[PDB]
Amino acid sequence: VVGGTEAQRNSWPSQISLQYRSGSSWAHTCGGTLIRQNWVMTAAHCVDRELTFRVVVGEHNLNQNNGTEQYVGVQKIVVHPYWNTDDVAAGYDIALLRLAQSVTLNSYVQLGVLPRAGTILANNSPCYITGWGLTRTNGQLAQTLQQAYLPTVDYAICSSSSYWGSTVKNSMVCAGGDGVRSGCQGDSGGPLHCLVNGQYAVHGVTSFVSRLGCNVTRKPTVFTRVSAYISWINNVIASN
Ligand SMILES: *[C@](=O)([C]([N]C(=O)[C]N1C(=O)C([N])=[C]N=C1C1=[C][C]=[C]S1)[C]([C])[C])C(F)(F)C(=O)[N][C][C]N1[C][C]O[C][C]1
Ligand code: NA
Repeated sequence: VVGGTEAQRNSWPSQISLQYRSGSSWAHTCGGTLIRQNWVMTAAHCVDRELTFRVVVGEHNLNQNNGTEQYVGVQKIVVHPYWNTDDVAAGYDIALLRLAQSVTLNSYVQLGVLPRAGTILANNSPCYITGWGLTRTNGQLAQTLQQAYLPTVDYAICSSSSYWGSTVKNSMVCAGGDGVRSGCQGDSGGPLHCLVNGQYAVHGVTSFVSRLGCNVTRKPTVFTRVSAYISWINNVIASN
């Protein structure tokens, strides 16, 4: 997250760290959202590689014992049928991961709340992106969970020439675009928490940024619109 501030320990308890094994250690590669005690929602492009993955919940500092983490293995990955590896711009960048075991909920570990199907947010709605990704374009990963205020940019403005044009579809939500704050490498798959009727609900799964850099004026961070996939999600959990 570029332009972020450190998040308090118990602010976004549905956030997870998706790690794969590298050598003898595991390395953070993407974020995610706990939606069931044994189901995580992330970006399809995070789990494309044939790697061994693990989910860490209750995580705050990546390289230090917080005394609140639970480490669970991933036993089933279900990527969206229409996802196309060579195609973040086509969409369907969503994947559900079945955990090997149910995690225990407490104040650092809670389920993120999902929006009703078809729910579209008004322009400039108040949202926060969270994650441990690069803090600067070409920089390094954050050690502690960072958060950044990222108001939405509706489809009309976002698909306009000066913004993303045709690269963005209606099954995606844009947030940010100020040149100061944004998602960045390592935040992929995490939540975009938006406040609707006094409650924060996860409206986007972090997908992509500009090839020029993370914080680019008029190139808001782009997320997969969770409300476009509510039936697919329930259909997967119901049959797995
Ligand atoms: C996300 O964190 C990342 N998303 C992408 O990079 C997706 N993407 C783009 O943003 C652009 N501009 C073009 N293509 C793509 C891709 C297509 C297929 C795979 S990526 C964020 C910018 C939201 C990530 F992709 F998952 C990623 O970068 N994760 C790796 C993080 N590493 C961890 C180790 O240290 C370096 C960063
Ligand atoms: Na930790």
